Amino acid sequence: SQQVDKIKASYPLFLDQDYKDMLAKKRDGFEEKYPQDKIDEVFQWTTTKEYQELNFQREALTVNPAKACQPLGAVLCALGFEKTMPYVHGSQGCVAYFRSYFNRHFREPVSCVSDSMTEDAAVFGGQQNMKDGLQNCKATYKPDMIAVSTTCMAEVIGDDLNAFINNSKKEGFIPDEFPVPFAHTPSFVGSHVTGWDNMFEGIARYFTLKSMDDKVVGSNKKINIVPGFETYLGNFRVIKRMLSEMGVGYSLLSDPEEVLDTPADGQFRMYAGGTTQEEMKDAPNALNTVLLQPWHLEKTKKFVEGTWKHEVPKLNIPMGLDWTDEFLMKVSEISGQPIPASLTKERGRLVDMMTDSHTWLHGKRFALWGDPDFVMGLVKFLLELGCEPVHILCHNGNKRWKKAVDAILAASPYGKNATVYIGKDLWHLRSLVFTDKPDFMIGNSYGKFIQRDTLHKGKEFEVPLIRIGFPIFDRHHLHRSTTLGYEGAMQILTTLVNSILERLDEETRGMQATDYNHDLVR
Amino acid sequence: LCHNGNKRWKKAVDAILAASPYGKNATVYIGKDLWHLRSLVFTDKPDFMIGNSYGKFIQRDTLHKGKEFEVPLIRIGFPIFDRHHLHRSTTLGYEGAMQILTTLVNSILERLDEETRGMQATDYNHDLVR
Amino acid sequence: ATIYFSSPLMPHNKKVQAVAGKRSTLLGVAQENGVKIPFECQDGNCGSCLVKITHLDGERIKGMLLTDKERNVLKSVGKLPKSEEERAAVRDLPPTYRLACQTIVTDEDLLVEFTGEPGGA
Amino acid sequence: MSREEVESLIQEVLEVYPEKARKDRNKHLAVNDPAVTQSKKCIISNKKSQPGLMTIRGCAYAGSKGVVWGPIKDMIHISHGPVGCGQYSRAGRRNYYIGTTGVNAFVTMNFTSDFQEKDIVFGGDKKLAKLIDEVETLFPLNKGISVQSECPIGLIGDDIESVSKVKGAELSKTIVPVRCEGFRGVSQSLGHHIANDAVRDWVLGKRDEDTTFASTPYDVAIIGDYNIGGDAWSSRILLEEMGLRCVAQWSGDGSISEIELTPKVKLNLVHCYRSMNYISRHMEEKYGIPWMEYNFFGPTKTIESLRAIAAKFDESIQKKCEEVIAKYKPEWEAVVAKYRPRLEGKRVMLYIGGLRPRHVIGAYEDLGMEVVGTGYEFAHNDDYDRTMKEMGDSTLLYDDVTGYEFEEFVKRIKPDLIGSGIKEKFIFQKMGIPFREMHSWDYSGPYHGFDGFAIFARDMDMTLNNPCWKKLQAPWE
Ligand code: ICS
Ligand code: CLF
Ligand code: SF4
Ligand code: FES
Ligand SMILES: [Fe+3]
Repeated sequence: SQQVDKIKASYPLFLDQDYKDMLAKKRDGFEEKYPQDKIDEVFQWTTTKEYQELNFQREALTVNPAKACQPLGAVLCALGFEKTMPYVHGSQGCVAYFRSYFNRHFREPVSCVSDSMTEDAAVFGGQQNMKDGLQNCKATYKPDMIAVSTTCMAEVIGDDLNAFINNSKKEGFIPDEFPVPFAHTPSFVGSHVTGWDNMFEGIARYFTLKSMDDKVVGSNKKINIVPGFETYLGNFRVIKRMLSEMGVGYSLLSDPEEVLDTPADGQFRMYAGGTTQEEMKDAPNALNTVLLQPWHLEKTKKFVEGTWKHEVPKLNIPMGLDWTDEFLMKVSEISGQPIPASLTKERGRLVDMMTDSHTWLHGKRFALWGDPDFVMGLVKFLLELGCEPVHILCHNGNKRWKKAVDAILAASPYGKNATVYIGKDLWHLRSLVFTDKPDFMIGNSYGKFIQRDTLHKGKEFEVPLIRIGFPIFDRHHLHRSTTLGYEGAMQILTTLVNSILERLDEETRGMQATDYNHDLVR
Repeated sequence: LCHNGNKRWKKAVDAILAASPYGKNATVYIGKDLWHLRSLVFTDKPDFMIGNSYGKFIQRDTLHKGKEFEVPLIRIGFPIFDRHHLHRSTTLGYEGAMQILTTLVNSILERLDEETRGMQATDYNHDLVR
Repeated sequence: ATIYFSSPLMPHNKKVQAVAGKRSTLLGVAQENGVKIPFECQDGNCGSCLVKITHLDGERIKGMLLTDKERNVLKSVGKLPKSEEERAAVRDLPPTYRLACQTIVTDEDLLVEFTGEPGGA
Repeated sequence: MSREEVESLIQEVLEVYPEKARKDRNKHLAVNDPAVTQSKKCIISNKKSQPGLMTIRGCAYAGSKGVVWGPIKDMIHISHGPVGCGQYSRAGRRNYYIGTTGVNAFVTMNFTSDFQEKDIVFGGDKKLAKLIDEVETLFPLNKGISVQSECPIGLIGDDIESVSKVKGAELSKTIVPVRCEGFRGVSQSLGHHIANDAVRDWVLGKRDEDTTFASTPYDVAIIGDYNIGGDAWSSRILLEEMGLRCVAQWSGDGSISEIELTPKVKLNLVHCYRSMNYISRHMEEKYGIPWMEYNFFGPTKTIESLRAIAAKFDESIQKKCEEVIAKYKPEWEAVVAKYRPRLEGKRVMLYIGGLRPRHVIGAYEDLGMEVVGTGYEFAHNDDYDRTMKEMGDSTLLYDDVTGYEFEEFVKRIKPDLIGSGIKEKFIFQKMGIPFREMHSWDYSGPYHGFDGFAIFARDMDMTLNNPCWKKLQAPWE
């Protein structure tokens, strides 16, 4: 029953006595449920250490992974160019899932098309599909560019994009001068960041391979910035602001900043902003190219070094204090522009906040996961705060990244109790946080379940989660936050310290039991 | 509630409340202190409180009555003592409205997540996407 | 999947075991077992691989997709009544006559009959 | 009204397409005429999507793993293949359930083989067997395993049926191989068909030789209800208050035991015809169980369906149905009296997957709204047969509508509300038009029964009558 004045949604409507009795009768009669004591015993068994060692002996099964397939990153990279349509050569379910994922994360429209290959393509290939799709997309949505990726189906079939696009151009489906860069992005190699790398390299090679004769390094006096797989608009904003406040002329390549943040003014803009084609054509003219996330832009680095003849700096991701300082110093060295006073004042403010919050941030144990560059930047920033990252997890990390992270940890006294895992999923992390309890977790929304599991053991075993990473579905407008640079460091610091204070306030609230530590001033 | 408000301010707020259909159940208090607000939130329970750090006690009081009666607090104002670097926030203009909206929606979502974290009891509403 | 190939050209019907859902079609299964179904194209438009497929286990009939190329070839051959087209379009049920080069083996027992002539008498 | 205007709008919209695309898409747009009994002469459905037109359809894996097999809680579903497919469908659908996740329930967890290059080149059958062993050791309380295959599984030629049989014989477990590769079929409908075939072939015929279960003449089984936000529970309380006994639930909050016990049911109550008509027809042909379609959207459809269901039993069930209707009448009368004046006369446009565009029409009309345009992504011609009568004259019908087509239709018609999925919500909210998610209930619900009708009316009033829609234009613009 419902009261018209107070209408209840599923929670707590399904907590009513009649619904409870219905569910109890259903479980008793038809579900054949295991006894509750047996379920509790199995849960306790899953908590223990022997379950952990049985867990880590897994080599064929993956439970709750943390990574996506390459065409997702390929679509994200394609979205960052002006009037560019992402076009995935394969099945339509891939595109539907990509659009749903990015829609749930950014809460903004995402445009992507596919040729919808079916059993006919499975038997006889999908060149006709590519021709018809290119013609239909150009006729209907009128893009200045079509950026083509592939699914696992097109990779297993062996459908080669070069011949298909050349035939579609030669047979008159699209004009011969229409720019159609492509990339092979198999979903069984690497992760979404590898797809972003492949797509960016494909576009760059499409525009800067046949015109190397008249390019001289440094003619336009600009610096190329490659952001990589970035899901925080604040990072694009902070990079643009930091380079603009210093007098460095830059050319940001593949920026989805404007298209993923469009105003609601009664009209829908299918395209907005993006890197302009003449910026891609003039890219080799720049003084140098700096990769913001070098650990997933390896192929792009190779192409830039070997064809553009740029000496790409060996820089880390501009996260934290030291790495942002190194980034600014390298940019100053390349461009010849000195550091302005505003950046120094911002750094001083960040150090002031660090010294203010060090008392609460000291000695806290974090288990974190995410992408390689983001994870290593977060680990460095945590070590800079006096925190102890006890469990470090990266599903799509290699052994060289593990070596680099271990070298970073060994250079600080706060990384003694730190272990790095590569190739492990979130079930491994659940086992780790159950057997070696940290103070907090740092990751995407998929950790919200792990916390739930910990709460089943007891309030004294619950490990709160902090939502930094991709994707965040259970919170609104967190994609506008900043992670890179000084202001990103301040935002992360504020989030961490306020989460610590919120946890302490929640624990010390019971009257006459723990509220003696419910201090007004913290 | 506004301890240092006057009669003209009360009239202005009543006028702004009458202009919108959502101000039907609104009452403006001037000269009242936080004990009056404690009584008001105990007898007419709202969903959330908005104010400075001094409200943290009121929430505690509500939690002593029961979890279902707890009124969580959102720290927007002066002074904030139990939180770090919140004085750097913005309140005026479009950016301030953006921050306030984000804070309110995220507080609501955290409360909902807390209310539905019980395994096999209320976790059926522990949605991944909200 | 158990497939029984039958033909007046074959002295005896053959029983073969096939992996269901393979990218290689019934034509791959026919070729690897030496069943001489006349294949005369590589784009699936000739229709010479026309066969009659009977699902021996009526309960274990698997829904499939009848592609437009197969439908058009079968109409050009004449082995496609309007009732079977409606059944395939609404209930996603395979027709009696199929093309071996475009037929994906399903997990059931099948009887495949061919006369050795190209589709269309 | 304005049927000629509707046809001219369709003709103008179809102008941008090339000749092939225009000719194909002309068959999929229609003007509704309620007197038509056969949709084949008016609209065409269940065809492939035109390449590069931004269709909203999914794949067979979405319709099989994500829709039918996923809600089953005590089984473990392995996304056989690369990692993305399981990741994007993880907990994206609100099929509610009761249980302790990770111990005896596994609805919101992602099991995958995580295929790599060597898996593609050499195969994953040995990897599949090893994975099954690891699942058995790590999750002892699971009551069954289903292996949902993705595109590379069928593309490289893996034999998962033989592996399933061998492992099920070895471990005495129910292992169900589902060949739901994405390229098979043009949409999720073939995924529904394949999932139903797998259920029939590997699960349903298990308790055939036993009779331990005590049957009752009032035994019904809910078919095609997936508990989206708790809809199945509201329907269940409505049915149990009538005196019937619900034995099975397909598949929201469903268990393997309920599926196996379904053949011992007197009557099948099919909510979603599109997804579970196959298994209902199989049950009627094999076990002789009659099945009937009902509607629990809004008070009018709920009352009509309740009376129709009661008509199939003795007079005690009819008297209990009348008692239930009398009990629940004042609640929905009060809901209507509260919310109808705010929503009366508004025009709504719909575009959902299957059987929801026609089912929710009665709920909208119970609050005075009228549907001016509806359509489906993957409904067949029988669904259009069913939905022609329920829609007013000279209204718009679309099948597999594209982004451009839907945008232009919405721009010309200018409806007061649009109910569709997540991939159009942010497109139509930036145009200043209220939007409702009709797949996930906008993270609200349930909408079934009177308890759901209250929430439905509240949600429509909340979204439609919101101040934010009055401020889309700046005052100085
Ligand atoms: S199963 Fe189908 S798309 Fe019938 S795949 Fe889809 S929970 Fe829709 S219109 Mo999501 S044929 Fe169910 C559906 Fe309808 S997932 Fe739900 S809302 S009533
Ligand atoms: S139609 Fe369906 S959802 Fe698509 S792939 Fe095919 S089974 Fe799967 Fe998953 S992994 Fe990524 S998204 Fe695809 S490209 Fe390879
Ligand atoms: S039936 Fe006649 S036309 Fe056809 S293949 Fe045989 S000989 Fe040629
Ligand atoms: S081989 Fe010619 S149609 Fe099959
Ligand atoms: Fe938005």
